[PDB]
Amino acid sequence: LADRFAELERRYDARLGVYVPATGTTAAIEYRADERFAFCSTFKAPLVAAVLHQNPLTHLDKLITYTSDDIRSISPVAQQHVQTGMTIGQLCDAAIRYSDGTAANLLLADLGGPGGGTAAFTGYLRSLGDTVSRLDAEEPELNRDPPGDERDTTTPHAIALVLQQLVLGNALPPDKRALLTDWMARNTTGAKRIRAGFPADWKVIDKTGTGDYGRANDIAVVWSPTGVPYVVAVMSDRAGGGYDAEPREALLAEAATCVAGVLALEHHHHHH
Repeated sequence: LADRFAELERRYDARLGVYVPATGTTAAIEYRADERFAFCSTFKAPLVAAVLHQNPLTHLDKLITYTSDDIRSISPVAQQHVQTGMTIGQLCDAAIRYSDGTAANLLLADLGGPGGGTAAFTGYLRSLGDTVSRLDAEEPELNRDPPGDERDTTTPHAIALVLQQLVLGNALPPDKRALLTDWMARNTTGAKRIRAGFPADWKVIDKTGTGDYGRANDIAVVWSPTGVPYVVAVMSDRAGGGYDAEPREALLAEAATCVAGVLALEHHHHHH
């Protein structure tokens, strides 16, 4: 499997990171799993969890008003609601399902105040036991750090273990967990990434990220046809093409297909 991942790297002129936690019946899949990769938009999923965790559900109804001046990144939903505002719930929906950058920046401000949202988001991760990941900038600046800069980075290992706690563990109470899970289930931006690697009878929920230097990520929770869950983090960059290097979604689809092939393949022994 490491040889297969390395061939993907060669063919796409890319660096690839993959983590699938071990289960009671499957070994971990790890490739560059402790190397740092930029979060890009993948942070927006645990950001929603942070806001959910810290507030009653009634906080979802709170209307947030903002201006055209706050729209400094790709914001499909915030541009449509600029004049009338968005509720915290609508911001969470957008941040996940449309990867809305303004929605994310507003959620950061909700969590930590104008100056404090990136620290506060980082602190949510620390509260989950993740000492590795860090967020230093808001959208769109967090997509732009050079290769090797530790700012705005996670690892496939760290982000998968965070997503595992949020969706499969007890980091969130059930009603809040269900909101997070449904927003990720109904994500619109991930058809060509992890989802493309799994058979249609597997449930996939995900959150993508894309950035400069050819960055393309996807983090997912999947469930087998009988409800057995796994977590899948795939991260990539193409730093050799420079700042405007083309991301390659098909690299993530291929890495996910490799993963799915292993997870779905059973091993009944023959009679002898």
